[PDB]
Amino acid sequence: DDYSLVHKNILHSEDLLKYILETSAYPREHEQLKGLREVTEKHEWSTALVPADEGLFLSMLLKLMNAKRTIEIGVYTGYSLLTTALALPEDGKITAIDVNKSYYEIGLPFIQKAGVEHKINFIESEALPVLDQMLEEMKEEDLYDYAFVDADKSNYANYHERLVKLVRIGGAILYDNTLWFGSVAYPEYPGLHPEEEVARLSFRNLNTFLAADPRVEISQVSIGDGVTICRRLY
Amino acid sequence: DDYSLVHKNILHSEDLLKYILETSAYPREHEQLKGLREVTEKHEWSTALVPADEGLFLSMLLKLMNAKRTIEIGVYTGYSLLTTALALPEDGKITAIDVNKSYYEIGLPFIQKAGVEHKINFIESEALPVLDQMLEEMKEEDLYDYAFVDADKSNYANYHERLVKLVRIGGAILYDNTLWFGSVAYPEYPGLHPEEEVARLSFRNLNTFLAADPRVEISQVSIGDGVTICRRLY
Ligand SMILES: Nc1ncnc2c1ncn2[C@@H]1O[C@H](CSCC[C@H](N)C(=O)O)[C@@H](O)[C@H]1O
Ligand SMILES: Nc1ncnc2c1ncn2[C@@H]1O[C@H](CSCC[C@H](N)C(=O)O)[C@@H](O)[C@H]1O
Ligand SMILES: Oc1ccc(CCNCc2ccc(O)c(O)c2)cc1
Ligand SMILES: [Mg+2]
Ligand SMILES: [Mg+2]
Repeated sequence: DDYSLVHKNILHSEDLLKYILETSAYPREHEQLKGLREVTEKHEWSTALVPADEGLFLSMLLKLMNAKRTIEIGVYTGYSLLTTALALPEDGKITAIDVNKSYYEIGLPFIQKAGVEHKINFIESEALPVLDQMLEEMKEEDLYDYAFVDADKSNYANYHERLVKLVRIGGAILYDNTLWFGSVAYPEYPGLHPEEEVARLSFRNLNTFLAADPRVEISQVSIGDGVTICRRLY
Repeated sequence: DDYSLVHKNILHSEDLLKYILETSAYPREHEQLKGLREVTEKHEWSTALVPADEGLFLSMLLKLMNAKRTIEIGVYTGYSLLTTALALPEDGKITAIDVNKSYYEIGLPFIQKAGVEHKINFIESEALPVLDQMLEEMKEEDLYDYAFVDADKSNYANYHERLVKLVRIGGAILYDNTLWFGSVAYPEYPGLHPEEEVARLSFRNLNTFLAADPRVEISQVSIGDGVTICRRLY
């Protein structure tokens, strides 16, 4: 491993995190989500995997807002993507974007056996070109209800400017890792990989920008590695 | 000096929580919410106050699900109540319940100055008798969209049995403090005040029960002191 923060928790002990997962997450986790998580935990990049308790939170948000059309930026093996597909109705639709389809192929068998692959349109590409072509093509009747952003960390602010125009008014945009293992809380943080430090500063700037952005109402939630929920106002 | 958990938090550092509050919560806090909070912080029971980052999270949930009729169990000085009243549409209605209206009159001037007191029907009573009386008069078209539970901790299970019938299908029930300062993570916990130990054992039982309850979907969110979101399935 080259990164420095992968094992740091934002809760005060591993025992508390394990209590949550063992008591409230794992018993509610779909069988195909469990299988996808177990394979992914063996992968070299398992650090980026969305945790099980955050997954149930994302699923709860989708259902309470009755989302039907979503976009997912940053798929990896597809844990949050499968979570989103399982939450949506039978005729829901998802646009999933990732640069590395081979990651998606790892979790695709579990997605298929869950019987929800028909809801997914997977696009193997960088997100910004796809988002720009979406804005050139999108009609007002096609705007998304929900957007989950979990890709290139230093590019969140760029995704934001596109997504505030691609989600409906009252729709939700969620940014993953906005607390970045807790390292955002200080002006400086020693011992980090160079691109770990770029992400840290990018999130510090992003969090300040989102709090002042009048186009949205926000809520930063200390779940997982930190999730910031945005709701488009106009 | 009499209760043991009051100086504990579930995040790994006070600095991270301060970062969240200062970066994301306080800049989005209504001026009357800021006033109610700052007078409450000088009250003897200020430890029971719903924090600012959790308050914005409740506000986000209410708007994303388009809540109109809500019920609030456990008001205290009214921070979460005022948060709810400011999040609902102008025609929103709240049933607020608390055994001690003296606490409520600490925050009522801020609720009035915010211009939202017209949304609130306050009932000075124990919660259970009111909920039982609601079960006899409730009409199917009068079910609540949303319920925030934050009263006597040892009675949450009794509240749940009423609320899964008073909240509409697809409505939300939120239980505050379900992580109880992290103390629920161990079967035995040392040196608590007898009432803190009763609440701890009550939350351990409630968390296990809710995870197995087929009437609801759940998400335990490690925000504040832990909030368990329930969604009624039938
Ligand atoms: N510019 C870019 N455009 C689209 N995807 C990108 C990208 N840069 C990196 N990514 C992808 O973003 C992913 C981040 S890991 C995301 C984890 C996933 N949300 C889960 O539920 O586990 C990686 O798979 C990486 O391939
Ligand atoms: N049996 C009961 N029925 C109704 N309220 C009760 C109760 N037992 C205790 N309470 C009330 O529940 C409250 C818990 S403190 C609640 C904090 C409040 N939700 C906030 O936003 O800050 C106390 O005010 C207490 O008076
Ligand atoms: O009967 C009790 C139970 C617990 C205590 C100590 C904890 N203080 C209460 C508290 C703390 C945080 C909250 O969010 C809340 O609703 C309430 C004291 C008397
Ligand atoms: Mg992530
Ligand atoms: Mg509470």
